[PDB]
Amino acid sequence: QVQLQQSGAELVRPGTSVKVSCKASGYAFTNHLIEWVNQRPGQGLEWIGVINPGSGGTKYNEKFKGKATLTADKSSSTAYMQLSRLTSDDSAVYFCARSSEFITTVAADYWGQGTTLTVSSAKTTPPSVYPLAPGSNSMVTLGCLVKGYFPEPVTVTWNSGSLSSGVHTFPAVLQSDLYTLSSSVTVPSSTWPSETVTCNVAHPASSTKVDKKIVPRDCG
Amino acid sequence: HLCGSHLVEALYLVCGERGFFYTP
Amino acid sequence: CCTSICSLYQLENYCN
Amino acid sequence: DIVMTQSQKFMSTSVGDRVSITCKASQNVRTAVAWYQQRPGQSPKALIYLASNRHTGVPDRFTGSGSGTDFTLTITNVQSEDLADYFCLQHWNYPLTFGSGTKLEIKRADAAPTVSIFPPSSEQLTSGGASVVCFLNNFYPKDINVKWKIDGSERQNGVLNSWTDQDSKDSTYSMSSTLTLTKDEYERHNSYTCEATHKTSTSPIVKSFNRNEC
Repeated sequence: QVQLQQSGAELVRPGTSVKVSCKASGYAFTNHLIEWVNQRPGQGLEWIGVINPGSGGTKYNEKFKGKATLTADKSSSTAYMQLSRLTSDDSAVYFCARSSEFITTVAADYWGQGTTLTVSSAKTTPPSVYPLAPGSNSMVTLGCLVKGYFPEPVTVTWNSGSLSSGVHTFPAVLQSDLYTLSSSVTVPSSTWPSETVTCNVAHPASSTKVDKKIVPRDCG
Repeated sequence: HLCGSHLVEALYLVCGERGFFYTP
Repeated sequence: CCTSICSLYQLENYCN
Repeated sequence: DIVMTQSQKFMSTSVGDRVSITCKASQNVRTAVAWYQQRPGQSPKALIYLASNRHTGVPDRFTGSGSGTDFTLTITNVQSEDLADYFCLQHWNYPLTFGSGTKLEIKRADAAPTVSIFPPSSEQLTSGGASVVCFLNNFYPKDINVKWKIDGSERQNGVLNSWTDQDSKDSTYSMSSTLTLTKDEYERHNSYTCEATHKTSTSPIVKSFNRNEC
């Protein structure tokens, strides 16, 4: 069946080096060219380079010459990509993909699952969780601000899962090497403050689990 | 296959109806 | 074009 | 380097209609162009090879055409599982280059944003910082302007925006806008205003609070 299984995610500091694996199965490995492609958060795709695994020949995107080094181990049927001089601009998802034999008449017909690379000098930091209350016949919006944590991800649920429906958890943004996000929730007017809304924030990397009950803040 | 069958197929794709010659 | 990576463009130099 | 231009970064459609995604090469690339599909959270998957050939297993509603510079991927009778990103690529000469992508989205009736402003919490104020948050929720189409005013002056410094993709369930968009200040700058001002301008109305939606009333 054509199948490419990539190595696990990588979270390292700038200036270091990393080596990502891509194990092929289900075809004659030696002569099919293997491409490498990256995807930065929210962006499109950029081609890095290609390797002829049997011959060992390579061709590089000029932007990646001397940053990327592509190799192949015919024994294990594994392709390798090494990235040096890592900066935070290199944080991205890296894909290997199979193309046709010897030369690319068909490009990237099977893709590996991708490898996430995160390049950061920051250290594991738990999030500060702040309530977003609006004060007090339709529908009221509450929020949970999840600020200054590293690394991704956090998960926000509302009322230990009880609320699910009117939930927006926004994408995080990187401000000064730390991540921030907010999660909105809309519950019936006769549910709040009448009853109880609590946000549950979990940040596994710091071993954190916090609940913030939303209390009114009648401004005016 | 070896190299030449794949090379000759690529030549056929690239050179369209203007043909090509090939001697190994 | 078999040990080294060629490009379909580089092959145009063999047509008619 | 060849540039592959997908002139349309977003395309709305209804299930069962016909869509045509263009891709123009910067120079002649013969028929060495490929089309890929990428669903959210997934690897790309190959669709069309050598400009017009379907890969094995890909449904027949997908059709690739073109030669020279103007290439096209036409989907007849678009289905819901077709909502995704589509990238062209050229492999005529190195480096291989991708188009910058077309996101295919479901069309729906216009919806104005529900705008909510929230003062920074006293929890955060005791840490020397003050984040003012504004939600702009459940609107359609995606385009929206957000403007903050502190004591009537347009404030652009300290504002970080965040957008969701189209909602799996009701097809709308959402947006948070967050003004992050030091406590001292925050307590230096009184009136904080979040202003949204969306096509559903000539008037901005205006939400505000006065700090001396919290």
